[PDB]
Amino acid sequence: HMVYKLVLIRHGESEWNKENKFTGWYDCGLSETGLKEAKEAGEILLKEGYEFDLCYTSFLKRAIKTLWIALETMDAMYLPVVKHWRLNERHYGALQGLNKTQTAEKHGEEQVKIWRRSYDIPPPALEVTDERYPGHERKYQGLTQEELPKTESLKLTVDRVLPYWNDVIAPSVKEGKRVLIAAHGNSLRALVKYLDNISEEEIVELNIPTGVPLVYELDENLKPIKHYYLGDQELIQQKINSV
Amino acid sequence: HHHHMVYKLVLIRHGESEWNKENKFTGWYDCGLSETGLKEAKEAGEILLKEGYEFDLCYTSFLKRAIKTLWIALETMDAMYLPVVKHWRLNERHYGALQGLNKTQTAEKHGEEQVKIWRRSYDIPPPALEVTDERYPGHERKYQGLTQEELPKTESLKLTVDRVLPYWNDVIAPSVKEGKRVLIAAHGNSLRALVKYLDNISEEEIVELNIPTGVPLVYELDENLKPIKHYYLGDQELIQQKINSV
Ligand SMILES: [Cl-]
Repeated sequence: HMVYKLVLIRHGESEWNKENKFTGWYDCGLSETGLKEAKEAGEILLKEGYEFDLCYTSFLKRAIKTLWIALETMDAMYLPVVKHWRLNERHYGALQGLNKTQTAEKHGEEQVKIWRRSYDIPPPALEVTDERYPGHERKYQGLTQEELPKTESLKLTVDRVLPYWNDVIAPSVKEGKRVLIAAHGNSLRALVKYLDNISEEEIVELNIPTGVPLVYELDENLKPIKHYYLGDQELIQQKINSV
Repeated sequence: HHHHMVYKLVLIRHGESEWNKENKFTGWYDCGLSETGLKEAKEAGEILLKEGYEFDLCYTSFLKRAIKTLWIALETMDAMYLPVVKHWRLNERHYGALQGLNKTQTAEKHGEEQVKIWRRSYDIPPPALEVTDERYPGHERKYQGLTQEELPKTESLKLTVDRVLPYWNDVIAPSVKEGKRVLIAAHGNSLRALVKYLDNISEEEIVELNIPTGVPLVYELDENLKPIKHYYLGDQELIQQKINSV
């Protein structure tokens, strides 16, 4: 029986996180803390003997830079990297760019909480003529109108991520390539919801810590055997339990 | 008669490396960029933005001084999402048993004249590594896909050309002909090999060609990938200053 190891990294604090703005597909960079966390994740992987053959990341520079920093730290900069929009963060619709506190003062704390934490209720949608509509970005020129999001719930993020796992990433894993994925909270949640068959009720409660390698050991059918976080388990638990 | 095409290919030689600063032969030794090399990569990105260049596909080597140059350029250009292909056939010329040795030390070991022959010849390679030497690339995980014939113990410019051009013909040239706007971030001798082929440059001429670091080099290629013209981007007087003082 085969065992494959898959490693996931959620990027750390972004510039817009620090500024208390909804981000979604807005393409902001990492903050100094996010940059520090990317290097920390690389150092942990190097200390623990992790070696990779192939890396995946999103089209968003906060995840791409996380991967590049990790690879530089691991002296693995020559490795093949595949970037794809299907690993993007959940799209935040017409909330993108807005201050979270002002948005809650305007529309109500509970309504914003629903937009943030519901499985299936999306934030308000963009119109295609909005400056923020992804169809205006050259990076999304290849997307059909059905693929370009105006807003996403976690449910819709799952529907977008899982085809990429099934058609592209999983075959690479089955080939024996040791894969590292650097991506985002909701797209990594989508992946682990599929792998561990997590209920809608449980997945909305799952908080993947930032800057912490998450390792899945998968059997010959890519069914999980076990998973674990790398690092100081006391510090990891604190990262998990903070919101 | 046939339909005219104009393809644009952009080449960037990486800037100063840490071992450049230390006056060491580098070759396939995988050293990083110096602070000046880091700055040059940003400057190249800025000029490409200023001059209106956008890209669809990037190639670089397995050596981090070139990869880092590409990554800095892409960050500067807000093009970090673009597909990147890295391949050892774009590596710098291998300098054999001189790698890591200081240039002044090497003049001691071998004499000024023999060193200049190895530096400036077309097909006289420097002393070769033994496979038991820690510097032999077979020891590196990154090269485990190479055959024994592919692992270099030393290279002349000729052997570098022999290694680069199959990659151009088999991989990069088809991408260019598909219409993908290609950016190549690489090294002095691997970019010499490409331009030797594109412009049909003699051995005598190609050894005198000094591509300036951090300066985008644009080739306009027609529908058959024959060059129409080429030019550097930036302040031409400053570029000539850099070329002249080298
Ligand atoms: Cl890359």
